[PDB]
Amino acid sequence: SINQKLALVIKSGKYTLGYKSTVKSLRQGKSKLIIIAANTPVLRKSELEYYAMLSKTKVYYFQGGNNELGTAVGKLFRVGVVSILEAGDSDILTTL
Amino acid sequence: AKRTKKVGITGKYGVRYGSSLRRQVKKLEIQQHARYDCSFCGKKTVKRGAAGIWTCSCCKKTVAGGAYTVSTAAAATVRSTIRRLREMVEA
Amino acid sequence: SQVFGVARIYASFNDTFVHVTDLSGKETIARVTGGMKVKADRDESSPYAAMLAAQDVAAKCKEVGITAVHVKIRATGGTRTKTPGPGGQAALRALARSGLRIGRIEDVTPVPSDSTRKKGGRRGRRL
Amino acid sequence: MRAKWRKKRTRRLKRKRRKVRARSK
Amino acid sequence: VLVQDLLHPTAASEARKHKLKTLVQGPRSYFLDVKCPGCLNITTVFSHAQTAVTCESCSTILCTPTGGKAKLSEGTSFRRK
Amino acid sequence: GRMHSAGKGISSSAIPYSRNAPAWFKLSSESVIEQIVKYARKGLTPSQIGVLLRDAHGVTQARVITGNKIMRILKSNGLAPEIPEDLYYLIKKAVSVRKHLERNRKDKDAKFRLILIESRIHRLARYYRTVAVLPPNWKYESATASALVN
Amino acid sequence: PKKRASNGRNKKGRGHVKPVRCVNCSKSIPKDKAIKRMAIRNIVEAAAVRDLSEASVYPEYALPKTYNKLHYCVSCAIHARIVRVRSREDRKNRAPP
Amino acid sequence: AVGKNKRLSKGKVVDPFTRKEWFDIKAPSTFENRNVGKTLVNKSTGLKSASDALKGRVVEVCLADLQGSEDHSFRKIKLRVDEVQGKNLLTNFHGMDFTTDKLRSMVRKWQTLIEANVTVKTSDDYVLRIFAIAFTRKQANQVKRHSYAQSSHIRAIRKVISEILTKEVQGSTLAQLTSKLIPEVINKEIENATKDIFPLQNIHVRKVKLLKQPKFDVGALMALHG
RNA sequence: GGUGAAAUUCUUGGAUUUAUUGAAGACUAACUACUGCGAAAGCAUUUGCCAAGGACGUUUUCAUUAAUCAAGAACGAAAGUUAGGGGAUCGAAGAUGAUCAGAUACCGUCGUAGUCUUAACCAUAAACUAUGCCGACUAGGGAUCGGGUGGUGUUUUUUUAAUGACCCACUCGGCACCUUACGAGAAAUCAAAGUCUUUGGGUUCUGGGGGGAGUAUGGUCGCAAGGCUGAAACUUAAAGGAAUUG
Ligand SMILES: [Mg+2]
Ligand SMILES: [Mg+2]
Ligand SMILES: [Mg+2]
Ligand SMILES: [Mg+2]
Ligand SMILES: [Mg+2]
Ligand SMILES: [Mg+2]
Ligand SMILES: [Mg+2]
Ligand SMILES: [Mg+2]
Ligand SMILES: [Mg+2]
Ligand SMILES: [Mg+2]
Ligand SMILES: [Mg+2]
Ligand SMILES: [Mg+2]
Ligand SMILES: [Mg+2]
Ligand SMILES: [Mg+2]
Ligand SMILES: [Mg+2]
Ligand SMILES: [Mg+2]
Ligand SMILES: [Zn+2]
Repeated sequence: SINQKLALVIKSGKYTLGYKSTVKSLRQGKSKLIIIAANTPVLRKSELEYYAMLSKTKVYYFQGGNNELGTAVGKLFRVGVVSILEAGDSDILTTL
Repeated sequence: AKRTKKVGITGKYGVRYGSSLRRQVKKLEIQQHARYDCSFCGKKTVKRGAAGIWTCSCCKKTVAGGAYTVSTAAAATVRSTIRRLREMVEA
Repeated sequence: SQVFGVARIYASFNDTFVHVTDLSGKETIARVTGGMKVKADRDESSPYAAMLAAQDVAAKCKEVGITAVHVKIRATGGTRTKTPGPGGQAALRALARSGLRIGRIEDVTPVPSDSTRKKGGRRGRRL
Repeated sequence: MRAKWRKKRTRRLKRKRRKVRARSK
Repeated sequence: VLVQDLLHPTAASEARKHKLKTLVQGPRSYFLDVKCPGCLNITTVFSHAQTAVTCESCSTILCTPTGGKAKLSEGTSFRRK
Repeated sequence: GRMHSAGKGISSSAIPYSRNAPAWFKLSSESVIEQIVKYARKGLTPSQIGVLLRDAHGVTQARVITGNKIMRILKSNGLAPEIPEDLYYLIKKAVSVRKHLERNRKDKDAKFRLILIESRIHRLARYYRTVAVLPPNWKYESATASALVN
Repeated sequence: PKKRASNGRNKKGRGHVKPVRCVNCSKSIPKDKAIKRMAIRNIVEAAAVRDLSEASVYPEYALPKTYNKLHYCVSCAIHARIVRVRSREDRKNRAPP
Repeated sequence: AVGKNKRLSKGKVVDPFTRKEWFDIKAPSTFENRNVGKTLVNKSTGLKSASDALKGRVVEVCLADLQGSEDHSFRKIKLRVDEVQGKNLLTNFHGMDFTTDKLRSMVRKWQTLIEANVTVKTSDDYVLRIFAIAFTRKQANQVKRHSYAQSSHIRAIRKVISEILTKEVQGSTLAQLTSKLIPEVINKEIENATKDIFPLQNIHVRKVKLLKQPKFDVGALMALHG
């Protein structure tokens, strides 16, 4: 699955959470990948997609709402999108 | 403390109006007042406005749903049926 | 060189069925039953009555012009006994000896795939 | 008699006794 | 039988019988020394691996786990140890 | 006995009679102790520690190869987990199954097995509490189960 | 006292066997308890066979068969001259004819 | 029971065969025979136009009739008539089926039966539903007296059968498939595909049932009757 | 049409029937056997998804963490109850036809509730193997299911290899069965119902002649039907088990 990959990301590499932080990171291009929750507002999703294509960064559409995305990334609150700074030890960048 | 044994919310009706009726009204009022999921904004922030309305204080969207619940069994079945027919016809 | 029909012999209990049809089946011919040839209400399945029916239907088929026939023997079917009535074999013999031509005998009693419910109750018809 | 009918009769009798008792209290 | 020695029964019977029920219990496993095809790298492998152990030199494959004894790779030379 | 079942199956190791006497391995002890701690820093449990020592290397069993046992060594080097591995795995089992129930309302069989799991959890909790390896007043609860796992 | 080692059925390790229905008296009965029979008979007869053969196109055509499965209640099977009885020790016999 | 009618009328003679005439029936090309039989219908009056009532009639015929050999004794095929051309109605394929007696002989206990189905789509935009049936062997040198399966091999075999039917029907239109099943080349291919898993004798396929029909297309229909 | 036989009932307004179409709900045949799984009640069409389990293999880990259990809990056939849906077939009540002296019953034909599902209840059965659970020992036989080991063994793939399916040999754990009885019992019978006057492996539960009676009463659960707990007065010399001859 993918969730254990994200767990490896959390324990090993570097990341960031939340819309403001992710757009900030993507602004200087420190991001390698972004993951977007399903139920996010479509306007916001499209804007993030446009930023991604502008910065040549990969995007992955999670199969679920922000709530369980929060559980997958192993925090307690809900998260809209996540940005992967350094994979650290994960294969997410290489695969998919 | 468990203020009352089983009358629960309908304790406001005293000793009138009949046992079975009061029970049934309990069973409906619980749903009629509880929360649900603003699946759009993804949290527990919806209330009934009037018959069939449901409003999410977050995200400001109001969803027309069952008279006492966000969605009825008939609504679920018909939505599934529509989805099925659409896929089958386009394919 | 030959002209066929469809026999569709139905050998039920407490009666007997004989009627020849067009190969397409929509055009039926010479419908003769055990009851229409007897007044016993005991014999509407009897081999003798079936033999009478077979001879009569054979004559009718001969005059309408059909020479040979394809046999579909069929029992009560559905959820019921699925065993043919006594008269059916006698009727088939009688029609064979009556002069007609025969080919491609088969069995078409209807069997269900684990049907809904037999009548009779849990404890069955008792007597 | 058959025990099923015994218990049936006794159950009916219990119901009768219960209601005739409740008639006064 | 009514008379027979339990102290020195036949090794044929011993190998015949189950491992836990011998006169003194003992494992029926062993070790292997295997040469990875190509790179020599003689490796020590348990009989019933439960894991797909593979050579450090070239990590192609050595043995695949199975319900019984581990199933070794095709081109391999192994020695009972 | 299969304390929560009717099984009687037996399937387990039968270590050889020779206790401290392989006397046919070149590998010295420290080699394997630092190998173990090398694995441990990667976060492996003593079960697969022993498994990999048994497969990748020639190691009959740590208790004879070394002078002690794996968890003894981990405790000595200060890498002991806060809760024993078996109990940790059990609590994982419980959280997974209960999370399964949340969607599966009618799986009464799953509900059933939940009681068995939580029961063995409680009994092991009792044992560890009375051997003074868990803090007395230590209590397992469904609410804190998911967080206490990880 | 117990009459039968199997109690007159073939249930060992099951508990419930999803009964079936008598062909003759339509009574319900569990499958293992049934007195199941197989009827394999040719379609026409051994008497009319000569007649149909001599009056059959495609000489020696097929003479196809018939296969029915038969289920009876205990009382139907007994009154149908099927398995009438056997003596006390003879009951133990298992082999068919 | 001739005198049992106490009332024959809820409220209270002509010979019907003289108004009836014969019509010949014709098979398509993909059989060595073409003549089928003869059918009866009333006079095609100005109101009925008997061709209309005969537009969608159905018949059933043995394949041993279509190819002479009694080897295809059972092998039923049902045909829908579709075009009438001067007392010589033309027909088109409507279904293959197996016979009761043979198939209910095929089943004997002390073996495993396996069944599978598929709902493939043809190149002719036909929707065809196909059933497959199998019985194992007790091999030679076998001593055990029932020789059943293991219910996971059954899963593998049914998967393989499904995808084989899908592949062997897709791409093909209809007539090539008919000319496959008359010599049952797919029936032959099955045990080639499954032998390494389990014996599985008697891999006769089953009846096949059409589900959906495209436009009529008189042109290719007549091309069949060439 | 239906039986033994009739009969109620459908038919010229075309019954019974034949063919092509369509809908509805129920079920999961035949394969299905002294075979599988589950604590039990129970579970048989496909595919996918979610989690669970035994046995096997193990030179891995903990170290005695266990056995049975008052008090206390989970599940718990069908029938029955509440509120919707569904409501084909069958089908307590009921309607009707037939036998009989009578027949409110068996036999015929229809026919509400129910029979399916959802959300709650209800906790009972010959819930039977009428045999509590754990551990040890004591006679053979073949067969079978799942895992495992050995075999130049057969079959086929690509003769061939790995396979897979087979055959032989061994082993572990299952459902059983066959022969005998040292042994047990009153016997029927039993490899456990044995290892008990030569009377002691651990532990829970139940019974003390038959009726009165699972009644009265009192608590307690349930809306109810009812469940759980549960007497006495009085009466009686027999009821009962297994086998034998009639
Ligand atoms: Mg226990
Ligand atoms: Mg044991
Ligand atoms: Mg008796
Ligand atoms: Mg039972
Ligand atoms: Mg009509
Ligand atoms: Mg089936
Ligand atoms: Mg099976
Ligand atoms: Mg205990
Ligand atoms: Mg009881
Ligand atoms: Mg014991
Ligand atoms: Mg085995
Ligand atoms: Mg076994
Ligand atoms: Mg067993
Ligand atoms: Mg006493
Ligand atoms: Mg007493
Ligand atoms: Mg007696
Ligand atoms: Zn909102």
